[PDB]
Amino acid sequence: LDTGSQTFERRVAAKEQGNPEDKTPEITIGEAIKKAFSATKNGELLYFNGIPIDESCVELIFDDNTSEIIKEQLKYLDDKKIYNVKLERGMNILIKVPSYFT
Amino acid sequence: QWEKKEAERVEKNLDTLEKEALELYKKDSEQISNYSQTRQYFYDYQIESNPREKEYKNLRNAISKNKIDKPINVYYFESPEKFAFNKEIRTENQNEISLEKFNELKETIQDKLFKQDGFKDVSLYEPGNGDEKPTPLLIHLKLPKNTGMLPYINSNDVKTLIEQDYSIKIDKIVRIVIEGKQYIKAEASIVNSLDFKDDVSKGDLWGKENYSDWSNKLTPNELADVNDYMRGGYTAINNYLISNGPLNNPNPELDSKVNNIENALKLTPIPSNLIVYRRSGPQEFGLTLTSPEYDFNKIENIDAFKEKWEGKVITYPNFISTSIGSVNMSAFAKRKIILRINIPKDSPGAYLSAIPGYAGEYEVLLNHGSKFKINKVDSYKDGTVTKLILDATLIN
Amino acid sequence: EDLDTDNDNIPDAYEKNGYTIKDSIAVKWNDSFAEQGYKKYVSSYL
Amino acid sequence: EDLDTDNDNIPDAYEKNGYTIKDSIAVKWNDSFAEQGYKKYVSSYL
Amino acid sequence: EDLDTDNDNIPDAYEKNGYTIKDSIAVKWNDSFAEQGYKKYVSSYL
Ligand SMILES: [Ca+2]
Ligand SMILES: [Ca+2]
Ligand SMILES: [Ca+2]
Repeated sequence: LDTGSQTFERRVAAKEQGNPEDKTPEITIGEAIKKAFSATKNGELLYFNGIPIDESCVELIFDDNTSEIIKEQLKYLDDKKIYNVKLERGMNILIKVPSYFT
Repeated sequence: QWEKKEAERVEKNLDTLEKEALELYKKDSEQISNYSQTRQYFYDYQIESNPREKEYKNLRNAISKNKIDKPINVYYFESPEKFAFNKEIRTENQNEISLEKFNELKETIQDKLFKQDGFKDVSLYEPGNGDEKPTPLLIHLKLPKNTGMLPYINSNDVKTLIEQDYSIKIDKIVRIVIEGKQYIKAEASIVNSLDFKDDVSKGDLWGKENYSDWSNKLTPNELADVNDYMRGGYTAINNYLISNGPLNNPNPELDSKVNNIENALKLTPIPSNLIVYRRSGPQEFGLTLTSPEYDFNKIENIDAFKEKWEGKVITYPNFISTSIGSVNMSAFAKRKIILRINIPKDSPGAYLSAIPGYAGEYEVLLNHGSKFKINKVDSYKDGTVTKLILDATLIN
Repeated sequence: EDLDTDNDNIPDAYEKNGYTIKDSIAVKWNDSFAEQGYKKYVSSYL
Repeated sequence: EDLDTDNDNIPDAYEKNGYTIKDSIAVKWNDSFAEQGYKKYVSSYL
Repeated sequence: EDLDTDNDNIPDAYEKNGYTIKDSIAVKWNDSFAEQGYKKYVSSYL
């Protein structure tokens, strides 16, 4: 997470794909972001220290592999929001907080 | 390396006799531990003139030289037989533990108290790779403050040698998986109690310290029936109570007798938890000296007595005159069963031998009709005879 | 029926269904005590 | 029976005829769970 | 047997209501001996 003045790096555990004996609980990108940054959730808004880090209020940057995985997975579900993808062990998500917002 | 150097440090700043004891322990811990378990049940001269005695003392006096300042968690393996589980949980080659055997071990160690004794080697961590895992049962205990724990080195590892003088209460057991094998992990607690195993000097000292002011607050009739109970009438009172009096033969004066001797015990209860002893004969367990079952050198006899009495609740209708000394006396040297009762706090009873003039030495009396639950039955060898010790407890 | 495969003081069902910590012992997650401030944890029971 | 010569908590018959691991425990291989994702292992029992 | 959760020789009730040390043993705080020089301590029982 890159606020503009300081950054915060986090590692969040994810389940291995081809493994039946991997019992790591499976969470979404929104839940992972809420857990990794201690964000507060009022109703539908996710807040860092004083900054809204909602999916619409920031810029999500990925690498080619993560962008691919997210693109393919968005096609198979309603409510096509990136904060509902399943965080498959190798994503490289970068939230960027915009300098000017309305 | 810190604990290594600390253990090697403690093992130099101690007596040379203690070094000799501990070094003998490093190889022959088997018979040393058996002796520390079964030493208290011999004669006085038998205990003192025994060769393995003194070094025990020495190593014992080493343990008490290193007390801990806060409760410490320790782990050690234990055989299920130590907790009156007379069958196998799982073969040492098997990997899984059945639900049935688990539930059985649960229901057989639910709310019992198992008194411990002797030396024990423990560790401060859960056993992992390379550690010796002999039994499928792992005990995780919490030793309290001021508990002697001597660290030592068996030339390759570090162990903690302690001496256990308490009773264990298993609370919860769980299935664990270590390195591909299933084990049972049990949580235990310490239930301390007063004990004077062989040094009956401390015993009767505390006894006449606490119950010297006992008899001087009694009515002359109750003191009279107490002292003619002491001086021979006890046999008649016992065979009157076990003769089914209050339902078959109502005897008014003997009922007054027994109610006055019973009320003469509920005036100043036992102030703490006591470990009391009593040798007894076969006539109380439906047996006699001429029966073949009394020959406890038979494995089948020990097994049948266990199956018939272990885990049961005996009920004694008469008064149970008992002793606070594990040492063998000549007045009852022929008896082979040793009942080891645990008496809780605020219990009815009294140490009647505080007033001199009694044949029974260091003798305590408690109310008649109080049941005893037998938690464990084990055995030892006095010379050539095999005598049984019965870890029991007062169940009110 | 209680069961701790990985031996980390949290039962299997609690790890795979949700738990929290109260007085240093893991307790099963009731949805009630979310307003007291407690959080719901999930983990690998293996 | 179950016998472990090399003392690695996998029985001899499993190592020589096939096994897998389920909940940290070795189990004899049944082909039915080849499609659930489990792999078949063989190793030296000595 | 009084309850000591954190295993630091001070019971829970004493830590959360007030205690003081006398002869190297924690005793429940009585306001009677505040003028004898003793102090009232509180701490976390966890
Ligand atoms: Ca667990
Ligand atoms: Ca093998
Ligand atoms: Ca405390």
